[PDB]
Amino acid sequence: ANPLYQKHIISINDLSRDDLNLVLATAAKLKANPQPELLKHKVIASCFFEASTRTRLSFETSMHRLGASVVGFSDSANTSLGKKGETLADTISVISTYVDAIVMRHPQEGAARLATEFSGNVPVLNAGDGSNQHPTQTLLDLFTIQETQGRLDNLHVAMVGDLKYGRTVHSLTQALAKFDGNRFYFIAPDALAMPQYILDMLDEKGIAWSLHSSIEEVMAEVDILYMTRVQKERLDPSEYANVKAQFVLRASDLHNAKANMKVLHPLPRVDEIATDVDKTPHAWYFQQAGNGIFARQALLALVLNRDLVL
Amino acid sequence: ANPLYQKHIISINDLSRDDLNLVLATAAKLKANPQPELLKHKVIASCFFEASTRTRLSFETSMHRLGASVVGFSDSANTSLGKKGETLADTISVISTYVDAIVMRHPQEGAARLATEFSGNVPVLNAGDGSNQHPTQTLLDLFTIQETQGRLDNLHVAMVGDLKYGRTVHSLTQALAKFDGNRFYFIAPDALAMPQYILDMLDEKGIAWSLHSSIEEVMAEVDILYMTRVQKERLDPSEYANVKAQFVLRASDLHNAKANMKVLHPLPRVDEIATDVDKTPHAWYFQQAGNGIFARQALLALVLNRDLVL
Amino acid sequence: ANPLYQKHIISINDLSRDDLNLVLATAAKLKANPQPELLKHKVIASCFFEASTRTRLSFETSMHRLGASVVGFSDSANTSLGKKGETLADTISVISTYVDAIVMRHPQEGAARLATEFSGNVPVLNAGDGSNQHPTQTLLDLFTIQETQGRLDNLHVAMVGDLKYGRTVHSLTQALAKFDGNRFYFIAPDALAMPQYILDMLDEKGIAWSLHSSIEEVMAEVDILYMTRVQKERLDPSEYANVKAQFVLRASDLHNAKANMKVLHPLPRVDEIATDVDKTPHAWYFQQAGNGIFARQALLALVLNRDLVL
Amino acid sequence: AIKRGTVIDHIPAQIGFKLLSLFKLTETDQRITIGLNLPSGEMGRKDLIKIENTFLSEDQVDQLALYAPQATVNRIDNYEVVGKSRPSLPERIDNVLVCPNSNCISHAEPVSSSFAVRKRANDIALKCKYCEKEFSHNVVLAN
Amino acid sequence: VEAIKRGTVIDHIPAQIGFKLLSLFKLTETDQRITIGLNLPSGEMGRKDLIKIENTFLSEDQVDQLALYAPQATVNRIDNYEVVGKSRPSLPERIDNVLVCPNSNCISHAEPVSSSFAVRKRANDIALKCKYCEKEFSHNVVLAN
Ligand SMILES: Nc1ccn([C@@H]2O[C@H](COP(=O)(O)OP(=O)(O)OP(=O)(O)O)[C@@H](O)[C@H]2O)c(=O)n1
Ligand SMILES: Nc1ccn([C@@H]2O[C@H](COP(=O)(O)OP(=O)(O)OP(=O)(O)O)[C@@H](O)[C@H]2O)c(=O)n1
Ligand SMILES: O=C(O)C[C@H](NC(=O)CP(=O)(O)O)C(=O)O
Ligand SMILES: O=C(O)C[C@H](NC(=O)CP(=O)(O)O)C(=O)O
Ligand SMILES: O=C(O)C[C@H](NC(=O)CP(=O)(O)O)C(=O)O
Ligand SMILES: [Zn+2]
Ligand SMILES: [Zn+2]
Repeated sequence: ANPLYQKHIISINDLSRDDLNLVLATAAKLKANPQPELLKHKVIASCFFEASTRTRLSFETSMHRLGASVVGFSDSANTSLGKKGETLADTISVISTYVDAIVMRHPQEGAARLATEFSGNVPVLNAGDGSNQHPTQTLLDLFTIQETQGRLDNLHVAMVGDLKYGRTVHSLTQALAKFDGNRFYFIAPDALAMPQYILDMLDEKGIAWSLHSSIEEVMAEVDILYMTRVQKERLDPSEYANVKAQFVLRASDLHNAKANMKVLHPLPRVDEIATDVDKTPHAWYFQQAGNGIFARQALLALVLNRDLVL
Repeated sequence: ANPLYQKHIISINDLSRDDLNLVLATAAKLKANPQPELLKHKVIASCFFEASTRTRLSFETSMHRLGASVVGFSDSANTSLGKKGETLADTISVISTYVDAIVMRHPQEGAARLATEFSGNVPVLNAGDGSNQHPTQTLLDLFTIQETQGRLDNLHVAMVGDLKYGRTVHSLTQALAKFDGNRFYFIAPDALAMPQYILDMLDEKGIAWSLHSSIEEVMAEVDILYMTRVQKERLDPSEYANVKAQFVLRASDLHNAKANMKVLHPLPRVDEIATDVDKTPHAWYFQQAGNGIFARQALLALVLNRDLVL
Repeated sequence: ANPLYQKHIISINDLSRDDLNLVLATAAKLKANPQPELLKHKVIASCFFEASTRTRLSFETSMHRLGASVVGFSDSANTSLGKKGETLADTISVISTYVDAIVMRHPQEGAARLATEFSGNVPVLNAGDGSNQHPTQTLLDLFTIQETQGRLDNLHVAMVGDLKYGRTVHSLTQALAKFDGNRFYFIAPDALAMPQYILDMLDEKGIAWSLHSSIEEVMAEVDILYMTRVQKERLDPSEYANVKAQFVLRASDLHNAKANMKVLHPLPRVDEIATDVDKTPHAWYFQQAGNGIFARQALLALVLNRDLVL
Repeated sequence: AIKRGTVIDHIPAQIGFKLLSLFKLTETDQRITIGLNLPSGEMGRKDLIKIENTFLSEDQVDQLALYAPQATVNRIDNYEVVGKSRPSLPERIDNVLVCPNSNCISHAEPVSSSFAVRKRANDIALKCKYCEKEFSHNVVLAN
Repeated sequence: VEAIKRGTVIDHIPAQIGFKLLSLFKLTETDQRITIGLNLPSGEMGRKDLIKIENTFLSEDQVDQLALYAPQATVNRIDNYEVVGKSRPSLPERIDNVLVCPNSNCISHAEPVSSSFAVRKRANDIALKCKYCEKEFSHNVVLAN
């Protein structure tokens, strides 16, 4: 079996560089040569306990592109967890008797991990758990950085906005740290800084990083400017000073950007990226979102099909 | 045609022992030898006007396993019944021009029966109508009792909790009463007792039943302990003394249980079954839920495909 | 000084037979010969944290009939306790620097007693504290019984309805038990029975009481039929079966009543007393209400004046 | 044996450890010796607590009569028991207890709890100063 | 404090830690005879705590759980009055059950699972990473049940 066959995909911290590269190689192959019947006869649960547009719809689209069927819900309000008091554990215990894999997003950190403890032999794929991890975002992110930069090592990567609550940057930083020679710039309000457990991991690996108070400081050297939304639904009321985006990127801020530089954003954006950026050649967040199909097709294929695709 | 072809499945009271046995025989066959294209080219409505996890998701999974497509809704709020004032009758009148069968759950008793009066030649399958009937629960329940006990007659069956509002036990009691020599123990608060129309039916058939105030009273003789949730969403405020489960089953209460005894629960449970029961060999409610696939596959096959499966 | 001068009036339990007789005697005198300037230059706080019609308005009317001024609030929502998080302790600490007495009703038991701990030399009069005590209701009740019956001993007294949460009957029973040879009939739902501490008190004094499931059981014996409202704002949701009046007095139930029997009710009534009772000679709940004026004037006069001469 | 201090003897099994917590007895530098589940002539099993150079406060002695009625408090100086008695039951207990009436004002407000304790074989009764409700000490011990 | 025939003696416990060990690991929830000395003279530590639990034995794992509170304690295993085994706690890989994750939005608080943390040395303190939410904390702010 391929190394990812029947594996839970919960946290980037659980995966190796080899795993990440395997997903990307598989993504490239399926994009070049679709296999519309690869997951024929699979039925996969798509269980979203908090809001989503991109992650849920690209995941479901990917299931259909591979010929799998889909059941689930886009909110918990009309599940028996929503109305009859059922625990998440019992919810997973029954759903895992129906389906071949479970894709889940949940507002509490650790929900996907918990699900793995009740899902028996049914793989759980974390579409996001509170402010913790977002591994499939990282997979499509890596695919996009690779496509646009030609490599995943020796890159200058700035991450901007809400780093404390961004499950996206937690996962992406851990992932890029598994490659060699990448350098990080963290541009965040002090209250929403990158968590210490991430910084420690960088230190331990001898990876260079620094804090910056402006985007312009680093614009001239960045290969990837990864913008983020303030996760207002996760903030303590004590942190409401930071609801408004502190860093707004406009087309004019891109004067000294390298030619190769791409602006990424896991989306949705509020105002942290002005619409005038959209037409510039550095804007790549919609392209990034479209890459979710290839990354998520690849992951489902690898988890649910024992042989490597060709 | 098989006896169930194009039939409405509304109430166990409308079915015979032969019908029930036919569903179970068909369930066994499909479990042993899946037929992934049996309902190819069917489109089936899945219409849930109140909450569900198991019934809706297992029903939809069963449709996909047989190759049918699925349309519908998991709540009524964004139907034209929910926002524009449409009657249930007109809702069924239009949906029945689209699809090959309608699966419906509804908060008012009699909704499925009413739907049959507007659905023309489109079969209606009752996924639950208020506190009335739940025939597909009974089918999977029977399948589970059969699997674990080796038979459906001459069994000692205890039913515990909210018997007044449990559509599950209304249907299951009527069903088991169609087999020979079963004996019932009803363990319920007085305010939530098994309805008289069920008791009368037992009397008329000469079936033994008795009331009990504790689980321990009968533990030593039961083959099936069928636990239920208090249906708090159906209670009159006058009945709010009974919201909390009156009978809590724990692992230690199982000391004198027969070796063959299984604990069933249509689910979701609140606290009427303690989590410590889960690891005991008598716990079978998750296995029971998984049997919903086989029962519901069988029913769709029988209703929508004219020949018996092989 | 009179025995009640500058005393807190919190619980009937703290008052003696002589204390109660003194208020009644003073009340009789003020009714016969008004003292419009008795409390001139007094300012009295009327502080109601819970709804009221009779108790607040009769209290304030009483203050005006004696020539005192009134300040306070009928709702806590626009006080600093209501909007700024202020404790009750602090509220009393400041108000007691303004006024000569504090009349207070409050939704928790003990609130009045607590007030006495922060009110310094300013007397607190309990207009009702949760389901505990209602001393001034008992004062006007006693006054009314005395007026209609000519005595406060050797009576046959029935108390009907919500006795558990009826602060009215808690105070009244304790007061009547300080007199000789009274006999009690308690007619209440099991869930709303007279609390055990009241019963124990009656036992210690060798006072006869009994439970009855019907008014008719005792109609021929009673001198005072005291009806109560189900205290729905006090019920635990488990007790909601008792929201409706279990015992409903109608004009026709009085056919065998002693001629001089009076029907009392501290009010408001819902349905426990039908309007056809109002015209019978036995109805005395509005005259009872009226007597609140003379009882409350008496209490205010005795608390705020060393001696009265009349 | 100890030279000076207190030996709390004849404590019921499974109560000794609770006492250590509640009276914060181990929050000291004084030498302490504890026996749990010791054999006892009159009790079968007992707990035993020795604290050197230390005597129970008046509060703790009062609280002891509730938690461990038939326990024995020994006062000791120069290796001798100069005082031996079961703890005197008080008629009032403040601060430590919690009124089980959830609608009691004493939960929301900055006052000390207070109960009139009434020895009442079998269960000792506790009447709340505020709500005036009375409870078995079995129920009040659910703080 | 007096010798035992059979069981475990946890010796050389730092002062103010003995009671914490009894509370945290629920050592007194048993019918076996326990003997405890608190604030005993050591001449090696100055002051020490000492816990004796009869007819009761601790695995290497259970002994390791002690490492977070008494890393230089000695656990003596006793049979027929003889010390048949001495061991020192070594830092465990994980701490399960007894602690509570300080992240209020962690799934572990709402669901029927047992708490669990990965243990590591950071800057001469102990960092605890929750199995579920993956947030990491100084062991000081991770409260017990
Ligand atoms: N210098 C001392 C003297 C006595 N004790 C303890 O104090 C308790 C009671 O002392 P004592 O009256 O001498 O023993 P008993 O006669 O058994 O008292 P009782 O009848 O109450 O059991 C015993 O546990 C004993 O160990 C002590 O620790 N130090
Ligand atoms: N039957 C026994 C044997 C030993 N002990 C206790 O076990 C501990 C260690 O035993 P031992 O090796 O004999 O003493 P030490 O040589 O001092 O050990 P260490 O150097 O580790 O302190 C001491 O607290 C001793 O009181 C005991 O309670 N009962
Ligand atoms: O919400 C964000 O800002 C980033 C990230 N966004 C997404 O995954 C896109 P969506 O919520 O539409 O699926 C997330 O963590 O949910
Ligand atoms: O709700 C119950 O307790 C029993 C029964 N439960 C089910 O059918 C399972 P679900 O509501 O998840 O589909 C029902 O009547 O709806
Ligand atoms: O409310 C009752 O039924 C009895 C009693 N009623 C009154 O005191 C009359 P009011 O609430 O109108 O001042 C009370 O305890 O508040
Ligand atoms: Zn109280
Ligand atoms: Zn956590």
